[PDB]
Order: sequence, then C-alpha cells, then structure tokens
Amino acid sequence: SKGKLGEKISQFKIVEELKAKGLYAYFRPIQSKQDTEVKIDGRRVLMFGSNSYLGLTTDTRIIKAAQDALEKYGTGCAGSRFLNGTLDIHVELEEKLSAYVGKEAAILFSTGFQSNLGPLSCLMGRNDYILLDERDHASIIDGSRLSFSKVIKYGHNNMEDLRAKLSRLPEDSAKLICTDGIFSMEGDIVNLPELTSIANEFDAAVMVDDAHSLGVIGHKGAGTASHFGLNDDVDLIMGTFSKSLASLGGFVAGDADVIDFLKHNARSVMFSASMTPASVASTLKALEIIQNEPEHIEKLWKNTDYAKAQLLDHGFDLGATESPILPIFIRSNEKTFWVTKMLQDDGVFVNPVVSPAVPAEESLIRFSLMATHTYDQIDEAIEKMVKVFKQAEV
Amino acid sequence: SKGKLGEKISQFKIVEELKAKGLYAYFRPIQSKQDTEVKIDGRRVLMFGSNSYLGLTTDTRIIKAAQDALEKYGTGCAGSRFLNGTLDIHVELEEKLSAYVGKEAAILFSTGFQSNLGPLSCLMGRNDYILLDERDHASIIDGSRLSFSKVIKYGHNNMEDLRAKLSRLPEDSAKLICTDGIFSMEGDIVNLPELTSIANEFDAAVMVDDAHSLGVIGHKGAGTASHFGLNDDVDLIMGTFSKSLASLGGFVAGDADVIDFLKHNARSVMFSASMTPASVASTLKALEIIQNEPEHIEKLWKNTDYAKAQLLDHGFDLGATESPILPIFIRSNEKTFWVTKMLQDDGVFVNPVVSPAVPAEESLIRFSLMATHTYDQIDEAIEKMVKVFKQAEV
Ligand SMILES: Cc1ncc(COP(=O)(O)O)c(CN[C@@H](CO)C(=O)O)c1O
Ligand SMILES: Cc1ncc(COP(=O)(O)O)c(CN[C@@H](CO)C(=O)O)c1O
Repeated sequence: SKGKLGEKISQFKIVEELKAKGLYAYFRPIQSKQDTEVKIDGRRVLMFGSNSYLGLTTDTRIIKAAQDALEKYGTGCAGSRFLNGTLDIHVELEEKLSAYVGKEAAILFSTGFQSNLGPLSCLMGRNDYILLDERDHASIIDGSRLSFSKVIKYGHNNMEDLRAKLSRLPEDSAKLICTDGIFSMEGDIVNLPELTSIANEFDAAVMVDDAHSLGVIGHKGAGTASHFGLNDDVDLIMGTFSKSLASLGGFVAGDADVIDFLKHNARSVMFSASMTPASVASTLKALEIIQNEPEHIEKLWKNTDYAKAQLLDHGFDLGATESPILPIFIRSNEKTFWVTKMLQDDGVFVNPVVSPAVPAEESLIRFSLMATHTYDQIDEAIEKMVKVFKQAEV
Repeated sequence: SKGKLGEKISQFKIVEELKAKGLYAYFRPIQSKQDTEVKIDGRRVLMFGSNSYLGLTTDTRIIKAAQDALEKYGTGCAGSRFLNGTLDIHVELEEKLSAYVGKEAAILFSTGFQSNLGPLSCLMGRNDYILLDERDHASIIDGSRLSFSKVIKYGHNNMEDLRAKLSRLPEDSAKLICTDGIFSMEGDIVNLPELTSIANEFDAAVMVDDAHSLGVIGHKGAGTASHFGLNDDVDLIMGTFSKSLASLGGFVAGDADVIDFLKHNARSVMFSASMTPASVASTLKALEIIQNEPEHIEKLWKNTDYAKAQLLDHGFDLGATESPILPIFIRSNEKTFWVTKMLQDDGVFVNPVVSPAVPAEESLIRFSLMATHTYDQIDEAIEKMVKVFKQAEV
C-alpha cells in the first residue's frame, strides 16, 4: 500500500526541478565503450568523469580474455563462492592479487562495495570499535553500520583526533581503523605513516580501501601500503576491479587465518553470487598488463601532471589532490549544476559534487584523467571549461 | 596491528576441524561451466546445488549476446549508473523488466544483494518501521540494518504475528513489509494474499524479493505477485539475475516516482559501479528466452515433480517446499557434513545447511533442480543419496 510511502518521497524535488530547468545530467545514457570519447545522443563527448584510470576497458586483449572465459565457463556461476560458485579462475585471481599486494591470501567479492561490507560487518563485534575517517567512502560507513560494534568517526586525516578517540576506549576491546587510501572527492592520500604509528601503539587493526590507489600509486600500481613502504603495518588491503582493472568486483587481502575467517563469516560473500567468469578473466588480464607494461601508469601521471599544471595556469581553484582526480571548486550548487550541463552540451563530461553530499560553498566538479587521454583532448576540455566558467561567472 | 584481531578470530575452529577430518566441501573449485555436470579435480560431478533453475548459463545464444556486448562496449563501465556508468542497454533492460513484472519503472543494481540494500536502506527512516519475515534472506536483514528505521521481525509466514506487531505501531509512521517470495532454505512460498490484506489495512508498503521466484513461478516466470494475481498490492518487486537469468545483478521495479527516489537516494546504486555490459546483454537475452520458449519452465517443473515424488517414495524427510528446492532433513550437523562430503566423493553435489545458521535438529541438504537435468541424472543422484544415507545411518 502507498499512502505513507508517497509521503516519505514527497519532499524529494531536486531531480524534478533539474529536469524541468533542462539541467539534469545524471544517468546520462552512453551508447559506446567507456573511452576518452563516448557517444551520447549520437554525438561524441570527451570523458573526464571516469574511474578507468588506465583506459583498459577497451584493450582488445582484455576483451578477448573475457570472451574466451564466456566460451569456456558460460555467463554466470549461479551461486555463492561458499557453495557452487567457485571456479579455478577465482582461486587463481586470489593468488595473483595476494602476490601483487604482498599478502598471504585474498577473498573476492562480486563488487567493490560488498568487499568493504564483508570485513567491516564481521570482525569487530559487541564491545569492540571501528574508527573511520569522516570522508570514508559510503561502502565503509555502510559496512560499519552492519557490524555490532561502536563506530566512531575521526576528522579527515586528523591524526590527533584519531589518537584522542582511541586513547579513551577500554584497553580490553578490539579496534579496527578503516580508511580510504586515495579519497575520491578531493583526490588526497591518507597519512598512512602516522595512522599506522597510532594503530601500533593501541594494537588496532588497519584496513585500507585502495579503490582509487590500485593501478595509480605504489610500485607497479600495488597501492597505498606499497606507496609508503608500510605493507607490514596494514592488516587488510581492500581493492576494487571497477576502476584501473576495468572490470567489476573487488577483494580483501591479508593473513591467511583472517582471510579464512572472513570467507566463512562475511555475509556479503556467503550470501551473494560469485563474480562472472568474464569479469574474473578481464581482471586477471588487466592485472598482468598493469605490471608488465609500465607505460600505462607512466602516461596516466604525464596526463595528470599536464592537466593539473594547465588548470592552475588558468587560475582554477583546485582541491588538495595527490592523484589523477582533479577537483575544481565552484562553491555554488546552482553554478555546479549549470557548469556540468553546459559542459555536457559542449561535448565535455565531468562529475558534479553538490549538497546534500557537501556544503554549497564546497561544491565542485571532478575532472579525472585516463592514461589514454591525449594532451589535445585535455586542451579541448580545459578551453571549454574556461569558456563555461566565464559564461557562468564562477 | 594484529593482537586483538587474532583474539577475535581465535574461536572460529569449524573450518580447521572439517579440513583436518577430510570433510571440508566449501569453495569447491569447479573447472567447467555451471551445468548439470561440472568438473572438479578433473572428475565429473552431478550438480544438484545450483540456482541456475533454467540451465541457461550454457545457452550459446546468451554467451554470444554477452561476447557481442564485450566487443561493442568493453569490459566495464568504470563508474556508478548515477554518473558515467549508464549505457543505453542498462535503460533497455530496465524497460524490459518493468514490462515483465508489470510495473512503471525499474533500477538495476550490480548484485542481487545490493538490490535489497537499496530500498531497505533509504525509504523508511527515523520514526518509521520495517517488518521482516524472520527467515528473510541475509541481504534483506542487512539492508534493514542500514536504514535509520526500527526493524521488527515476525514469525515465519505468521500472519497473526505480523498483524499484531503492525497493530501496535503508531498510526503516524510509515511501515514497509519485506518478504522473500520463495524462501530458499525450505523452498516455501510467502502467504502473499494474507500479507497484502494486512498491509492494505495498515497502509504498509509491500516489497517482495523474487530471487528464487523469477523464471520459476508466475505467468512466463514473472514471479510471486504474478503467481497470486497481486501485482496491484505489491509496491516493489525486487529480483536477481544470478539464478534463472544466468547472469549477475538485480533490480527493483515499481512506480516511477518511487523508483526515481531510489535511483537518486540508494547508496548501493549511487556509490557502486554499474553492471558489466556482458551481464546486461546476458540478462536481456535470458529474459527473452524465458518468455519466448515455455519449454524451459515446463521442464524445470517436470524434473521437480519427478525428483520430489522419487525422494518421497524412498522415504526421505522433505521440508515444506513449493519450488524446485528440495530440502532433505538430516537433523545432525556431523551427519550433514559427512553426507555432503560422501556425496561429493561419489560425484553428487548438494549444499549443506548446518549450525549456527539453523539448529542441529533442523540441519539438511538442499537438492535443487535445473530444467536441463535428465531423469537419468536425477535417478543416479537419488540412488547415491540412498546409499550414503544408509552408510551414515541417518
Ligand atoms: C532471496 C535472495 N535474495 C537476494 C539474494 C542476493 O542475490 P545475489 O546472489 O545475486 O547477490 C539471494 C542470494 N542467494 C544465494 C546467492 O546467489 C545465496 O547463497 O544466498 C537470495 O537467495
Ligand atoms: C573508495 C571506494 N571504495 C569502494 C567503492 C565501491 O566499489 P564498486 O563501485 O566497485 O562497488 C568505491 C566506488 N566508487 C565509485 C563507483 O565505482 C563511486 O561512484 O562511489 C570507492 O570509490
């Protein structure tokens, strides 16, 4: 029945208002492969709103590995990994990820989102604590809500606040600190050296979400612990396959005893169907390309350094990025929606960040680089951004 | 750091003990396509532990639709549907599901699990209520924990307990009842006529999880509301693609205003990468086969009726199934593990249900049918089960 349900959704008017004003630019229906240019409404649009940092979703080798796994294994496994949904190729990918991030063992999940739900829901229980950076990804907040532990947020990269909040907790309790590695909003890196120093002093477990770090920082792209030399001080390395690795799924890697506990206790792996064969094979062949062909990471950072220097030279107000995510502050929700749509209508795709996710005065667009971008495409996007920011009077 | 974390996992000894006793049969590594026979350790094993009710993960048409979508769209969309991860083919699949289940609109999710997280996390809030059948799938319990509402369980298919618990709640609050359609443990069907009668009297919203119902019950497999004629009395129809539809992902269908709210407010769709192109295309072509070729549903039910009658004729103690899930009670955790491994070692794959998920005296194996099973394969599995149950002295 719908009376009360209709009242619950009655106040949600922003989408209706964006559509009516001709500003709506969510769920834009792309008609072609994710690439540096995409087709939308039959026209070609420069893609600066992707997470495909290495441009690998179009690599013919990765496509053919996926098509070959469909031929051999079919369209799906039709069960959880726990029961009838494990393939030899899942186990292979776990072994190859464990080697890549320097851990004993790993467990796959069908999404990156579920990869955070698993360890955060089942390791800390009644009378324990989870400590979260306040800017952690939604999946980490949600995984923490699924625990029976007390969840405590600390100020963004605020090591004194983390240390003070830990200090206060009962000694006779377990604690787990979970942080993004690269934070996607502003593209900043966690202070892993200080965080791990604090964790060691309070015997707290450390879990890093390397969604935006794998294929981006660390030796041969191995992530945030690799970037800082702190493999031994991070208990759990989580990553996703939906970004540099051009696929869908994720994993958690760590000590074999912890991973054995997770794979038999995490509801998001016991009660959800396994990764498709095609995604296991695409992730495996992306992982072998990222390591064997250093040119992809190198070109990503050439593009990042070039675009960042060009945006600063034009006087754009950038956030504190240390990644291929270039956050461009606008500081008005209305202007952020207008700039986003004006750019779309001039063939440039960027992602808006608005209220209620952030305060109006912190609203921005996110301009992300791919290894496969050209300097010409970067130049075209930035000269269109200059024109739209003028038209908008930012 | 690992001291307290090592203490948290220290008491989890069942896996170690199963492995040491040679009884371990989780994460069995299959080397071939999910089918009526699978390869494990190089040998052929009859598969009676699948959710692929129509056997479609091996259909060459579905494989080629998936391979063709890889060719056109690549290995992944590298973003949430909300931003850069929508394709024209996602929108097509939403329209074709909305038509199939008789609703205005649908939103896809990358997993079935996330499809329950979305509506259960974001529709009922502070001062509202979610009412859950106590046997609801883990994803429904978890999605309810992510809400800010008060979650109330009611006794399994206990309409007097549902009615009494609703009765007691403040009139000036929203309520949402969420139930499995087919419950996978025992394969029983929700009392949707009485549940919807109660929901109408208390103006509670109704959400049905048709994971095990789509492709199984309802006209041309359209699910539990279709099975009872109660499309108008169910607000939200949720389903998965990982079972009859041979793929990965899921959806929620309903009124366009509710679906528009969900797709812009459900964290599991705003903050998780979209379905791979290959899975959208496999789901689309499975959906067209289920409707156009009635032989698949018909053969599933021939196999189900034949196996059920054969198990009852041999004197197995079956649960109250109304589906192709045949629960065979053993009522001893030790015997359930032994029977499971003895069957595996004789080339028969079934799924155990044990403590702590159920009480020892309710432990069982689940024997599920596929349309593609033959009566010969059913006969071989049941004659092996008879032999193992004797050897085990059940
Ligand atoms: C009623 C119901 N609702 C939701 C889901 C989650 O769907 P997914 O496995 O496609 O994520 C399942 C999963 N069921 C399987 C995994 O596919 C299990 O082993 O639990 C389910 O049975
Ligand atoms: C830090 C971090 N951790 C986890 C995830 C979830 O991974 P998934 O998108 O592969 O499920 C994301 C997703 N990030 C994208 C979707 O891919 C977003 O729009 O939110 C993430 O940024």
